Amino acid sequence: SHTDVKVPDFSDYRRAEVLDSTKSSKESSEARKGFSYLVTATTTVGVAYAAKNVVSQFVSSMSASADVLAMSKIEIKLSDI
Amino acid sequence: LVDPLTTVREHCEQLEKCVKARERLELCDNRVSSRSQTEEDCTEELFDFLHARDHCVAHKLFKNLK
Amino acid sequence: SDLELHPPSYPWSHRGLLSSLDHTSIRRGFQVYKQVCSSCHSMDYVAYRHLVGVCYTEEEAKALAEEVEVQDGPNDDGEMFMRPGKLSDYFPKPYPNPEAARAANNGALPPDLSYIVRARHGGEDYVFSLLTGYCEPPTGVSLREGLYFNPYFPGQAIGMAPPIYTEVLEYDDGTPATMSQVAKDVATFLRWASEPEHDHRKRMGLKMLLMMGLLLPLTYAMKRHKWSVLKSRKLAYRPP
Amino acid sequence: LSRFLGPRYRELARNWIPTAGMWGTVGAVGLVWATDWRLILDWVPYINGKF
Amino acid sequence: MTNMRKTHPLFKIINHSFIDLPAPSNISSWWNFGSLLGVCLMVQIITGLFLAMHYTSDTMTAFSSVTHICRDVNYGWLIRYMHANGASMFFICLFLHVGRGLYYGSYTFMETWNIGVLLLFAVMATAFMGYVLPWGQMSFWGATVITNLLSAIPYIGTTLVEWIWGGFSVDKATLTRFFAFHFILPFIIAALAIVHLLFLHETGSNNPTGLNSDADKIPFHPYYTIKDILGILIMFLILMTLVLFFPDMLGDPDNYMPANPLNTPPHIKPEWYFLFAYAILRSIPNKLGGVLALILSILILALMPFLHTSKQRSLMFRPITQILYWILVANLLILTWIGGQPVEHPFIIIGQLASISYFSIILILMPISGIIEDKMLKLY
Amino acid sequence: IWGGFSVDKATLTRFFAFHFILPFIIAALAIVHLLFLHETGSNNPTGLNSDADKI
Amino acid sequence: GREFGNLARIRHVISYSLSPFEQRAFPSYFSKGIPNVLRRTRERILRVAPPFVVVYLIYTWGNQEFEQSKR
Amino acid sequence: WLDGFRKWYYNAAGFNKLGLMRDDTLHETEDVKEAIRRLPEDLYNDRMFRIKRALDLTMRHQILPKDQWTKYEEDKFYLEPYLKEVIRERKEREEWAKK
Amino acid sequence: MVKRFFESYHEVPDGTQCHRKTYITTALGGICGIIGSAYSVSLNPADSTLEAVARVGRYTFTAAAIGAMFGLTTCVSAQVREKPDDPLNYFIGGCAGGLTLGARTHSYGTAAMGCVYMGTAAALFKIGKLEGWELFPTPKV
Amino acid sequence: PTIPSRLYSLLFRRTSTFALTIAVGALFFERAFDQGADAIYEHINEGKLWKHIKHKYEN
Ligand code: HEC
Ligand code: HEM
Ligand code: HEM
Repeated sequence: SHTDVKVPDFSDYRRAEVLDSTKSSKESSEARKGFSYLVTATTTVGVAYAAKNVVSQFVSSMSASADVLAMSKIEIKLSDI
Repeated sequence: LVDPLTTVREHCEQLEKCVKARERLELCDNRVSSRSQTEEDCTEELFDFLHARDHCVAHKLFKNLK
Repeated sequence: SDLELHPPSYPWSHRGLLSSLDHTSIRRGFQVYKQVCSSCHSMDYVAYRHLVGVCYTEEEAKALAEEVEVQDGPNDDGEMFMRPGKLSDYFPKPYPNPEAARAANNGALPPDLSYIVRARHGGEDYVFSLLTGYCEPPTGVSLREGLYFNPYFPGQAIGMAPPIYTEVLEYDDGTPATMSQVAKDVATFLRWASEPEHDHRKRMGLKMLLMMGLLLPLTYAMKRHKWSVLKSRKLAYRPP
Repeated sequence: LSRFLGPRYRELARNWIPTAGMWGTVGAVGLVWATDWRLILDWVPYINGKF
Repeated sequence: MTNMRKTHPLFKIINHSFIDLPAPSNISSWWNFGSLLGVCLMVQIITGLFLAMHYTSDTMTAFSSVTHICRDVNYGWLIRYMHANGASMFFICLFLHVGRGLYYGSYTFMETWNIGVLLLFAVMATAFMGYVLPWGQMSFWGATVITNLLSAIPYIGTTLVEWIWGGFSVDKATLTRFFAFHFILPFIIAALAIVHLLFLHETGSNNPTGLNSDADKIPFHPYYTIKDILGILIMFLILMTLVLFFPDMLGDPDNYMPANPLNTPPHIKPEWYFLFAYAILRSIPNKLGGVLALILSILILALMPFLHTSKQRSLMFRPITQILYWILVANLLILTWIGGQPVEHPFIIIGQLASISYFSIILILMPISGIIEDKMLKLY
Repeated sequence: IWGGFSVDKATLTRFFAFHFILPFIIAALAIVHLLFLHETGSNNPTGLNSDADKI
Repeated sequence: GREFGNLARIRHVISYSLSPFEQRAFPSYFSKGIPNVLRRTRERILRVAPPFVVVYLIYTWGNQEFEQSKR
Repeated sequence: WLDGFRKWYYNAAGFNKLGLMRDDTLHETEDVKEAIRRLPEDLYNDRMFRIKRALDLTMRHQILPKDQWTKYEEDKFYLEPYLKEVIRERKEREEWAKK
Repeated sequence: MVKRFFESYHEVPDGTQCHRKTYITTALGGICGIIGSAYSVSLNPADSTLEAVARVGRYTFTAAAIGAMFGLTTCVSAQVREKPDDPLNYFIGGCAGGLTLGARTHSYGTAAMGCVYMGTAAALFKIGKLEGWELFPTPKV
Repeated sequence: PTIPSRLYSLLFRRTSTFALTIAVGALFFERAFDQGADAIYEHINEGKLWKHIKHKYEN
């Protein structure tokens, strides 16, 4: 027929707060979304720390070299004159 | 006037493989002393003796050798 | 004598994957390099600027720079005049030409000491064992005039003296100046002159290793979280 | 290959012999004119002298 | 009111190529290597941007400019060793991409494969032609050996090698020539990769199983961009392990002297992605046969569209064609070791036997292997 | 953008690298210039939607 | 692979899929993963393994035979 | 012995473990795609179900258990009376093109 | 010449020359499989000549694979440890030969028992060659 | 309610607050990772870096 089909058991795949069918959802959906979004935020803060690091390495590479910073600094006034 | 690191001499008087390399090296020394105007020499046996000597004083004597 | 000897894996202070060099031994190696090896060998790509931040203070590096009279140009009347060195100039070449270096060292060129450890296979263990390998030659091996035998140089004929022994320098840091200590000090100093980025390199490697250890299972969990729809996708087939 | 070998394809290849051979001489004469070969340009009497 | 990713035309081609491209769901980690080659080409381009800003191209101070980058330029050592080990990362991703292409039945994407081997020729040319540019003894003598082996052809050989040299040997015009070529070539490699993606997107991607994947399709976003990010993070793990821990391990230590034409290294050796090329060139005793074996060795995997005698597409359901493919990559590893070894009896007979067996696998034994697959599975 | 206290060697090599790389950015921008042109069509001197008379 | 709607003409096939947020991200990662890696390596280690030990035998043969011949 | 070697080759090919018979793992050429147009509808439907289930199984990198593997004696050669007709029609078309 | 061929195993020390070593123990496993399959044919007769030749080929191939995997893993452990006078280098090879035995007879418990028994047999063989008192002694008292 | 449930109910629901917490975590995490990794790098290398010798051998 048309309602012969039932969705099978996902009990070997379901997360630990949504195993029970006697309890309802929207009581641990905040936790089960906030865990994966904490993983999303900490993955994105790893990507953001790498992006704030490597672009700063490249910007300090476009900045002045140690030979030029050693050459341009020597305004030694002395005490001879 | 201080002494150098004599753990090369301590290794080669403590280990059997170093005096085996020493005895085959002096056998080749007597061979090239008996044979005059020869092309063979003691280079490969002194190479193996130096390799065993420096490998042991690198890998098992490290309390002063860096 | 076309065979070359591989140097043994010496247990250095920086041979480990996360251990930097001994900066005190870098200072000792620069001191005994300036004593005995800098009068013949010529390095060029290192300077007195690079010693500060690693082994010396700025006043100590200025006092090391001012003791050498290096050549600049030109004098205002139109000639060449001498000045004391500063931190900006590079190292004093003791031979002004490579052909003058070969004519002073009998036809043997002293190579560029700034890149020896990266330049040679085996690393600084070769540079330690070449200086500590000055043994007597075996019989059946005869050499030239003024030429001494090493087992570590390819070709088995160095163009050198036996340059270091016990009491080369009255050593200012209090360590005894034996030959293995002096050769270890110039080997880690030439490793520093070859790779001055060793401390920052393994520091950035530590940041990278802790960052990938705290980032890669999160990215793997994000791949599994965005792919767990397909991992839990079960099909069916119901024809009528 | 096996479908391309036949009497009709041999007759089509015979029909396409002179224009493809003339295009091959076009490519050869153009390669000679582009590279200026000293063996070949010294045989043409209009460029006989030194160029 | 309207969708921007199907209305705006740059966003339309970005959405069609990147967002909801119909891709098969069953592709493995070996399918990530094409986008890994794209981001590795982009990181080679951006490290070359930040590397050529302090690089002076002339033989008096090319090596002095390289040491000025590695010492006096702030974070210049990271850029130069990241560029060299990212060339190594680029070639190991290219070798795993072409191993996936030889494995998983994707010979038959014919124009994709032909513009791929044109791209592979350009990548190898720009890799050697940028390996000259540090101007060491090994780089100069490798330039002399590789360009001198192109002089084996009569009547065009010495004209070609003074054309590619600008003199009797490698000199200042040769180094500035190779630096201009090393600038211009990866951008035409990137445009060739863009039209390689266009020739892919004509007919979609393929599965590991060699089947028509039109029944089961997932969008590329967000199912494959997070696998792209995971592949990018593991590729950056191995690349940053290569730059920050073992910088000269995959490189040659003999390059780090100043270049001198008056002496020769005791064995002359090109880079690790050119070692099988140098072993195939060293296998043939005739020099013209060696350079013809070079060109035929790079070009002979473009004949693999024409060497598909089997009615099954992939090698997933071909068990002794898998045996011949793994003995092909074993021959490639033996070729890499033989090219790393110098020219001595008996490395030459091992290189000769391994090059003969590699050409017998890529030409003879694998089409008759596909014939005996379809004979053992009763197709005819 | 100077790389130092004045215009110098690093400024000249950096401007060499930028001057080499920027026409390929101009070529890719010309490709997307053609791509944004080819859906909206091309103008005429009369200034009309001229889809009836097209060659 | 032209577009995402006119590709196939399939019929009578039903696909159930759960959420990313209603299920575990690592569902039995060890007890169903290490038998799966063991089954995949059991399927392909007899095809990927003996060419590489031929490579290692040729490598040790070449190194010890070159060091024997260079005496 | 030849049937035992063919069954060992069927086990070593791997698509009996994965859920496909002999005629699903064909290269989709123009002859095979003409036969794809020329199957009946039920055979086409469970063939594309078997290809979709095989793509699901090689996405999950796992196979079915041994009780529901496609046996060599349970293999049917459904595409072969269509593919042989397409091959002989293409052969007579190329012979008429040679004529 | 068979015994002079088979005594090339011992005068070359472990850690070097793995190809000749695995050829000697592959030939030893093939000879022991030939005599074990001859005993299996003369104990249980096959129903066909094709079944008997498949039985002797299968037993010779499995015992040659046991000997080849034993000597290959013994020399691979000798390469990775560089200890030629070590019975653990024969323990790993005997366990790999027993695992090859149990993989060929398709039972993991038999693989574990073959690992334990063939590993202690190879360890007793290498340590009996190390001390030197013979398995087959001359009568001396 | 647990701590990711309160974090989603007050903090992770809005995407701008999500990016705000990502950037605030970057601002704290740069200094925290620099301090922790420099503490690890000078804990495993006592007496070898310049910071353990500049306090006593600078003059
Ligand atoms: C007489 C001047 C002189 C002195 C003093 C000297 N060297 Fe040398 N050195 C040379 C020459 C000349 C060569 C190369 C030719 C040869 O092999 O004889 C050389 C070779 C070397 C090499 C080998 C590089 C290679 O590529 O093989 C190293 C390393 C080296 N010296 C370091 C040192 C160190 C460290 C010292 C200080 C203990 C030192 N040298 C003392 C002149 C000198
Ligand atoms: C080095 C630059 C290269 C880049 C950037 C590149 C890029 C890509 C991309 C993006 C894909 C699609 C995979 C995906 O996104 O999931 C792909 C697939 C493909 N590429 Fe490349 N490719 C490169 C080199 C090559 C070469 C040299 C060849 C020829 C041997 C080649 C042949 C193929 C083939 C046949 C496919 C289709 C099969 C598959 O998806 O794996 N590619 N490439
Ligand atoms: C268009 C982008 C690129 C630019 C501008 C560029 C620029 C440079 C420059 C200036 C150098 C010399 C500095 C040095 O010694 O490392 C160099 C070296 C090199 N490049 Fe590139 N490059 C580019 C892309 C690539 C690519 C795609 C590859 C890989 C095939 C590559 C491989 C190399 C190699 C192997 C070296 C030598 C590294 C060494 O020995 O130091 N480059 N490149």
